[PDB]
Amino acid sequence: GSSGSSGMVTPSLRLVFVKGPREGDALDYKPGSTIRVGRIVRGNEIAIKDAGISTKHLRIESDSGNWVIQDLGSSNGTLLNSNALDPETSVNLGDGDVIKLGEYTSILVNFVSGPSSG
Repeated sequence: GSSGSSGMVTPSLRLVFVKGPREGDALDYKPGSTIRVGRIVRGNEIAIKDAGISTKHLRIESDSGNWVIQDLGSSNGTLLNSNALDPETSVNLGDGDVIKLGEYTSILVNFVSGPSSG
């Protein structure tokens, strides 16, 4: 069964589409949930039809109690705020991190901690 409360220290990953074809969209996921961002929905948490994005562009994952991004050697390269990510390198996501992938697709990283305010 198991039915309690439990206190999470990992903030939810909220990908806000600041730019791209989805510009104006936003998603939310739980901590420890890999978010494979690609072009085709097929086997992917998020799919963007910006062309610049490939089926298996990159994948998003967490590390224990943090968020990290990894560029699956995409055909172009991923940008973070103002730095090109690497395939053989993993960076830790933050609060207000802009992910510029594809051609003109930007994703904002927002850490949602707690129930929707209101």
